[PDB]
Amino acid sequence: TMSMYPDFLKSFLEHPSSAVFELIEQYEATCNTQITLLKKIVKRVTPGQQKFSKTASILWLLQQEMVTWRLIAALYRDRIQSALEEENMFEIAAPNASEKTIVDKLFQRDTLVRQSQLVVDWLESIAKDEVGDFSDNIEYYAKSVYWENTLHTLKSELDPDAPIRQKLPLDDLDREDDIRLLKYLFTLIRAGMTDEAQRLCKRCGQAWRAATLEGWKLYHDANINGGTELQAVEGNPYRCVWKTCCWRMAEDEQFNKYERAIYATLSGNLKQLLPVCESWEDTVWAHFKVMVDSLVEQEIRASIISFNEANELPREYLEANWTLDSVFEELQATDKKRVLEENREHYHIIQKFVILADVDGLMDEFSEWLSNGKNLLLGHLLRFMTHLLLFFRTLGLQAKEEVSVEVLKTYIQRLINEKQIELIAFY
Amino acid sequence: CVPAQWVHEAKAIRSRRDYLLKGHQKLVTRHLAADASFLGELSNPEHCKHIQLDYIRVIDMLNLIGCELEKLHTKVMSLCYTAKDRLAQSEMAKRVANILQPPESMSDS
Amino acid sequence: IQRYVENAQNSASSPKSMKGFLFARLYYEEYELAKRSVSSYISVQERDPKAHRFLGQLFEIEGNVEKAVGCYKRSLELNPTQKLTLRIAELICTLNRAEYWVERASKGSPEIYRLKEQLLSSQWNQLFDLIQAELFDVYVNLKLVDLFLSNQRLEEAVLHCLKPERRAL
Amino acid sequence: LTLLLDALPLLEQKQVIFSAEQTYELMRCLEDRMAAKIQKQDSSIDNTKVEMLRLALARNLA
Amino acid sequence: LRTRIFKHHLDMGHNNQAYDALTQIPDPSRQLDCLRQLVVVLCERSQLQDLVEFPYVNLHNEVVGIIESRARAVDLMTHNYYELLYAFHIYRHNYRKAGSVMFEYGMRLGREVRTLRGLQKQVNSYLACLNCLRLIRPEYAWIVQPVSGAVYERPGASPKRNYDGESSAVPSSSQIEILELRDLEKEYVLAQTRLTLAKHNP
Amino acid sequence: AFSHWLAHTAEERIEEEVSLYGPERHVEAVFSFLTGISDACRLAQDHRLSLLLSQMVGSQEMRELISLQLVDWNKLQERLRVFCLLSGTP
Repeated sequence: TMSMYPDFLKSFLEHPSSAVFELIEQYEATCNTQITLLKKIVKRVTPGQQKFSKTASILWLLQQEMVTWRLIAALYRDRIQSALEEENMFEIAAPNASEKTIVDKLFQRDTLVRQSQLVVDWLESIAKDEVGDFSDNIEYYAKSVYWENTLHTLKSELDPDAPIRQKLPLDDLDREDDIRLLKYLFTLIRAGMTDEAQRLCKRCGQAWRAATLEGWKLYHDANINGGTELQAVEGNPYRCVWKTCCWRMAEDEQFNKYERAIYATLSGNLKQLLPVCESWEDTVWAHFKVMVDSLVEQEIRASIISFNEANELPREYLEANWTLDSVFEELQATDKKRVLEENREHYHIIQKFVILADVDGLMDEFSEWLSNGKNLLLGHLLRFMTHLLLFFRTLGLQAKEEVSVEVLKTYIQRLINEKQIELIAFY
Repeated sequence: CVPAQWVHEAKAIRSRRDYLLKGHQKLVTRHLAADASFLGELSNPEHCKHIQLDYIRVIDMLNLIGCELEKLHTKVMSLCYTAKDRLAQSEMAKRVANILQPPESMSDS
Repeated sequence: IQRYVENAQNSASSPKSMKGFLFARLYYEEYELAKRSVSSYISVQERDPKAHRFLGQLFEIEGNVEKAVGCYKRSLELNPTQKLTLRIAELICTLNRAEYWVERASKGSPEIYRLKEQLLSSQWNQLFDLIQAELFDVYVNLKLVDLFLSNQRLEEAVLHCLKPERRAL
Repeated sequence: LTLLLDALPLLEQKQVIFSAEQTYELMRCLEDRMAAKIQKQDSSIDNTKVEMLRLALARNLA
Repeated sequence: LRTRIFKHHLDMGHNNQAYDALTQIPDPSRQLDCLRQLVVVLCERSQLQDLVEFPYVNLHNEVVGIIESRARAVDLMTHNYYELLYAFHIYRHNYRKAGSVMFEYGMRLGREVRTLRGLQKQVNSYLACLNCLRLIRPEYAWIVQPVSGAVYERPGASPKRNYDGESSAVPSSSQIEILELRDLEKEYVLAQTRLTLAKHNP
Repeated sequence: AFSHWLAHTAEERIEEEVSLYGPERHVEAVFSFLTGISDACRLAQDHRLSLLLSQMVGSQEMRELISLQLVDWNKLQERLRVFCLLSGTP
């Protein structure tokens, strides 16, 4: 595993002969392979299992290195590549164009909001799903029909509205079974696994819950909205009513905690008990989702797309949007007024800096820590900044030459210590 | 006892049994609401600054006293109880002072 | 698009900044009339960065820098989305608070460092330093040595003209 | 009670004074009955009562 | 000429019925004091039905400042009980909040001079305050001093926070809403018990 | 033009009638407010049903899906009638 310095610098050897972007993609892949070796093969029994978990956490640093390279690649590919330069055709619209064409336009025109979406797509890519068929969440929740226990045992109407309508009905077993469903649908919604959430809602027998998921999509008619001509019309033309109805349904108690939370994620609002177990990536996702859902609605309002009748609960919804900067600052604080331990992590601070777009600010600032005798403790962090700077200058002439020399010099000194003579000498 | 920053921890526990400054050495907002004295409030504001609720801090600064934005923030604070009513009255008084004025009139409206 | 302006006219009659703004959008798709519509919409309420900039651009080119400050000041302090910046600082410079605004603007924006120096030049050693700071590009180095010439620094200027001059030729 | 209010309106309720105090007691009794066991309508009666008080004030001014 | 018009109009009192001319003085400039002294002489003429109908024509911003200035003058401690009721009618037109506070101020003065036959009047005053509270159900209103001549500010109703315990020595009698109204109800029950004990003596 | 026209026609009849209906009891009314949407939803405030109700006035191919699926679910086990309306073939 000492031959890890080879794999990154081997990705360097191919790059004088070839092209820039595959270097970052290979850095994602190289770190990904290294996660697996450290992670595998480790067996934990009793007390050691904890030791194995600690080992995984250390590798966990390599996992974080893979996720960070993926994010770096995704954002720089949007920012530098010709994907931000195109005809304004997506934004050429008329009042008769549907609310969906208006969202397609907003995402094309607003690069800043679209960058938030690329971060969301990344956070969804690295989400933890519970298992279907190898955990009690869905394997043991394979009940043939919905509310079989409450139907078979008394203790009037099958519909989900019957227990919101009146007190006590549901059997404890059916509530326990619903907890597993909604938790698993909720993990899938966080993972962006919307199609799987719909497939499960249909197969579990929950056609009503499936219908709520369908109301994500805005109305598109292919006939009127010729830009994205599909074949059938799709989505719901009163999305604001649907958003408010979903928000109201989220607030209502006597529903499961996981259900209220899916409705909160759909409404672009926060949830409460489920966020107690929300990690940094998970909290970043929920808060960016609020920012996207508020921004889209404000553009829809400014365009005059929304109808006054659909405004059932304006007073209950946050009209304001926070900036990406405030998103990270609020997420960075702990609930107990401490620096968040996850935010303070050396590679997580970089993820945020790549999202803000001030990458080069930390690259100069980090180099100052080397002269001040800091960073040396984390063996990965010194390497990371080296490869990251090398990648920045190849894609765009960016980081200061002074910083490149200081970072490369300290990195080459390490190659002699690790005795990587052919590569260290070259650096 | 061997030096550690355990003095604040012990002092805080004693206060709970029977204060805010000792804790410093949501709740702060509640304290401000109770204190809808002035020097103590200033000290609390300084502590908040050291900690840095930002909107609440801005409101406190306004009370101690771009302008339109500040007025909007004050309105938001008013939007979000007898103590609350008193705070609203104080905000109205502040608006009157500001008027003493089209923006002020709008705030009054 | 004519049906769309009928439904806009009717809505306005019924009650409506977003109608009046929409009319402006239709106009963008008879500029004086559109500008008038934008002005009315702005008066009714404050909405979208595209509203604020269409009115503020109309007033800016009408020469009415007091109306353009009014829009852009409300669009900043309302908190909808201010990043007008040119007309505000420029307006302050024309007027001859302003220093604070300049500092805020400064907080690698070149023309902004330039307008800042010129404000300081209406409100000598500090001025000389300003040029030295900017210079730390041949034409930078050349205006730097020319205004050193003005302040009276013959020894420094000939070294820092010649240094440039055989960095460029 | 509604009939009494109508009579006061016909009269203008100059001297009722006690009745407004009396009316409050009746309202309290109604609340007690509710506790033992139309809100808009109840508000209207209060408004009608206020008119009598205003008339009494006018009489005092006279 | 205009300073003569004030002096001359005041002395006659009869031509000082010129309300639209009264309203035409505050709108140009801060000569509100001319309206304040002149409308007092019109109150001395004392045709309150007609007199109060003309401040419907006068602008409400001016009417609030003139009627509040008049209401502070109504705290004259006069036997003119009606001036409080006509102030209550102007408060009825506005937010109504101050009519309740003016009633407690008038109750306090009526308690201070003498007792006994004032008990039945205090019952009527409790009925008036209870009716005024029912009219103004969601909104709060604060008292300052026991009437006009105020040298206290507004301590509020949300500053229940102390400092050290020496800053909780403020009288805290700004918050004379629903809680003190329940204490006035206790005063009424004490009066009822005293009267029932008094009826069992002969 | 016809929609609103139809409403006005079925007015007074749905007017004072549905009035009492509400100020009375019980179900069905939920269906009757749908014949009259946002005020009916606000009065009703069944969170999942509320989101499906906003698809009414939508001619979208939502019909069939929700239609058959909900019916099947009920078979396996004032709500079926709402689904019949969103099927578009009531």
